Amino acid sequence: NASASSGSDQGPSSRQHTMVSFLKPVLKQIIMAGKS
Amino acid sequence: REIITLQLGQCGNQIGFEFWKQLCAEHGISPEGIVEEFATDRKDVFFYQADDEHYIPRAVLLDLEPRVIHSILNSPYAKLYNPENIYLGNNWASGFSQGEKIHEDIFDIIDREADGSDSLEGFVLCHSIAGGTGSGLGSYLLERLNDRYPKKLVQTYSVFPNQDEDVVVQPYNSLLTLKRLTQNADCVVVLDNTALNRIATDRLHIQNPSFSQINQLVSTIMSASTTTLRYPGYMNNDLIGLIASLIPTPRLHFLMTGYTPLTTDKTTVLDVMRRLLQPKNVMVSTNHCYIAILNIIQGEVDPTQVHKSLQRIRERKLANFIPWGPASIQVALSRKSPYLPSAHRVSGLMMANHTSISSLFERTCRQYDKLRKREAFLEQFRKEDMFKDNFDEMDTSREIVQQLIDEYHAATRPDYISWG
Amino acid sequence: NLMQTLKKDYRLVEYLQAMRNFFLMEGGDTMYDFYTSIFDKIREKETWQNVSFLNVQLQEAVGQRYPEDSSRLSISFELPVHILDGLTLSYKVPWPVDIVISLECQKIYNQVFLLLLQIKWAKYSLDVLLQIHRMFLLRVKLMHFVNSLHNYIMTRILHSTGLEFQHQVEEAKDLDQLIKIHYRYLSTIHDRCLLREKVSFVKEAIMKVLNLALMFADGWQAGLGTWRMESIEKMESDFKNCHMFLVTILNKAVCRGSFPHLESLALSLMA
Amino acid sequence: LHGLLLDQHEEQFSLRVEILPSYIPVRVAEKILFVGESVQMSILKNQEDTFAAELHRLKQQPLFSLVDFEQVVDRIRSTVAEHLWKLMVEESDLLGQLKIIKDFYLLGRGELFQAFIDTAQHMLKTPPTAVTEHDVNVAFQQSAHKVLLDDDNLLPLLHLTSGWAALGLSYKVQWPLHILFTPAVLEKYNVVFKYLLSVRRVQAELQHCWALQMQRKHLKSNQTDAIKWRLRNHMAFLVDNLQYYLQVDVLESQFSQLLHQINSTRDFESIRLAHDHFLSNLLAQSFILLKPVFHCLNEILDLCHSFCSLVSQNLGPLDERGAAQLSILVKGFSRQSSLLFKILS
Repeated sequence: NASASSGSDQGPSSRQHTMVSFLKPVLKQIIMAGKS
Repeated sequence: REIITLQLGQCGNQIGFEFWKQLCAEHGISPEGIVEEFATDRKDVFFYQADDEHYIPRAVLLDLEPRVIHSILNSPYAKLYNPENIYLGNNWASGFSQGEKIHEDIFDIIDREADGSDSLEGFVLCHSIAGGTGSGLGSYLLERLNDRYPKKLVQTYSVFPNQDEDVVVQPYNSLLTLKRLTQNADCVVVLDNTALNRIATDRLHIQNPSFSQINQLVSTIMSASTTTLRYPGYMNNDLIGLIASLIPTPRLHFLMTGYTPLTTDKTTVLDVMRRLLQPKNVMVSTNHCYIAILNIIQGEVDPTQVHKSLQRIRERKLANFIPWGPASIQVALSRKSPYLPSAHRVSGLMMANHTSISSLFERTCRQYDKLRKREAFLEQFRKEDMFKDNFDEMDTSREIVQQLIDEYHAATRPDYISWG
Repeated sequence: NLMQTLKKDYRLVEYLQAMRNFFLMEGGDTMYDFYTSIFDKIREKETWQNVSFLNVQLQEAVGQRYPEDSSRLSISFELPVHILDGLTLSYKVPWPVDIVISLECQKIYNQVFLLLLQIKWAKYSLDVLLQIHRMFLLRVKLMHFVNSLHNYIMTRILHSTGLEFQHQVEEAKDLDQLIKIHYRYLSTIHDRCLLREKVSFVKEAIMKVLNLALMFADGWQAGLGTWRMESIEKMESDFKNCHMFLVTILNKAVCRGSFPHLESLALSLMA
Repeated sequence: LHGLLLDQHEEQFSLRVEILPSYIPVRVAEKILFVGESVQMSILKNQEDTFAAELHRLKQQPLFSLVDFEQVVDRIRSTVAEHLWKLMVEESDLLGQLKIIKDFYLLGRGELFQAFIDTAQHMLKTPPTAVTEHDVNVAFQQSAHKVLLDDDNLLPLLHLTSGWAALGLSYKVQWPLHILFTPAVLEKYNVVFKYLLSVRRVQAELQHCWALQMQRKHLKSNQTDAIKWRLRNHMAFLVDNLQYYLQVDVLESQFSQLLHQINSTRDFESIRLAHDHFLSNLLAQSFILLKPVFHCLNEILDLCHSFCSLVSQNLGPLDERGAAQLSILVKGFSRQSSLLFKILS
């Protein structure tokens, strides 16, 4: 969170923001490779 | 909770030695206590667990004037039994007096094993009645453990000596031991030297080396009497739960023995249980009646036939009993072990409460009464006399054991709801 | 890549085991050498907050190969007893390991560090300590209680918990779960030590009976007879009744609260 | 083949008979469903594209023949119908897990459910689940730790809804792992466990109440027939003891036939019949199926418990007006043992 290489707090959201369907299961994996 | 065996006296140590060896072979244990490579059992209760799989039994071996305990030491299994708990006359008084001086250290030995154990249920004594050194000391120790452990229980695998009647003071010694046992021992499983010797003549031609061979018979009985505890089951997963059925009144706590294949070296359950009731398979030498009967069977037992077998036994009525107690005979089942021979694939045992053993008690009281009128063997050794000038606990024992005899016969009577 | 990088290059297991041993969690002998000097009353300023002196003592007591990134320089905060809070110790962690050692959690570590040095201070003060014989008795009626509290906090809670944390972070395989487990481990030490939830109900009792020890050793010095202390009965009654309050407070936990953590120490042997 | 739920939108889940085409028979449709259910829970993946290949040919031919469709469905059945049983018996250790059930659920272990009661007797008071609830599971795992028996064992959890009245156990067997064990089935299982714990607890009480041999008559004559409880303890012991023998024969026989049927047959649907007949016989034969016999027996148990309560408090042999309580108990026990002749009828 403090290490917000991915500001997912301001990225995906149910209403304010949006998330593509096909990629839903793999979110945190993408972020983890990202935080590196 | 774990059981500790207080084997004492030369004879008691011989039978405890053989019993622990038999459970070494039966369980996955080598003569060094190591877990056997070739090896499902509850080894908690009888065998303490070392870190490197030394299954050392909770044996407390007591020696007095040691001769055969040196032979016990120079054995392959000395490493098996190493709690390091050995601490150094033919008269009951002499044994009692010798026990009194060392009572604290042997009791600290008791304490330590209790302490190593997670928890403690029972003290199982390989006691010898009129065993010279064994008797007197066993009676004193029996008097001590119960005060120190009021909640805890004492069982006694008493090898009652009948040898067709050498020690001249046997009735006196046995009388005093029976007073202490009748009042201070919780359970007693009675065995008879003549009964086992007669069986020895029957099954084999052995007559002269009776003691050495009869050890095996005693060991088989002692092991099979515990097999239901040593191996898991649905019922009788504790000694105390088993004992409750066998002893219906506190005074009458002496238990008769039996085994279907005395020649254990397929047979249906209907066959095996009845052989126990046969006088031949029984191992003990006015109407008379059982108070309660129990049978444990180990082998390839079909399950649906066991209840039908109980019904069939009810039809044959081979066992006659009309006691005050309502306890009916019951078919219980245990696990025969692997790695040992399966000869006589099905094999069973009986523990029963029977009024006949009052006869065997009365025989030694008869010998004692005759000897008492004669005063032929008062011993009168200074040990005997200064220990016992009044000579009156023998009378106290006589009245207590006479109460026991009368109580047995009152149990035979229809009205044991009233006085025993 | 994360876990290996943070263990072979910017060593995380070592940075954390440092954060435990010879640092805030576990004193060892280094922190004994550090603490005795600051306790010493000779040439001691009123609050002894000289940062150069404090830092010099820490570098004398580094006692390891990596004698770096430890200051003890944070400005002490400006008290029924002396009860000097402050002394804050902040450890500098680089970026590749910072993600799991947050500047936020540093406060929690500091909070428990302060309690550890108060309890060492109390036991050490009554150690530095030693009608005229009755004082010797009251010393004993006090040392048992403080030492038992010290026994519980120092070993039962922090050591035992730190052992499964050390073991379980080996199994853990995620950058986020490694944060979550670490936060659980801090939230459980900080709770099992009586430092959250009810404070007036529990904590102030131990604080005030610690304060009585602190006065008892502050009003005494070694080697004379004429203390002229007539308050010994007042302090006897005070310690007695505050102890009654403490044990009853702990016994109230039976109805509600953290029974595993409290009923272990509520068996303080009373008298 | 792949197991996808809701391959399409509408028009676990089960047959939709109204929309089935007439020419496809209901029986082959039932054959389809079990195949579908299997994949969710294999060598189907190994020979996956092969079975997709024959299905693709059935796509290719112009006109539809039920005779050929059956052959493909049956080929997938011989590799799913019995291949779910393949994954249950060998890969999911069905036989092994049934052992764990009886051992830790139906009191099939002596150690874990005897030392547990010995070291958890204190939870006899009515609990609000505040403290005792945690303490009982703590006691369970501590009990297990006495002699080995320390491998997995994470899953078993005791729960409190009269300290010993409610001790309901819950085992975490997942639906993707085992469809055989269901909520109602584990519930029916739970009713059985509570019942059998009742008999075990009372008979533990009676063996402990056999304390006259232990201490009162032990070195002390005291008074016999002036101060005795009539030794009714042992007739009372017989009633509960023989009920336990009743449980032993029922359980051991049913479990033997269940695991020999399982070894013999090869279709999971039949295995399910075998097991639902196992539990169904266990209920009625043990009498837990609600009955007047059970109500009378529970009254015996409560009268059995009160007698233990009387003998507990007395300590030294004395009649602190104990005769009144004993009179009520002896009379009631005789009365209800007479009701136990309804079984003889």
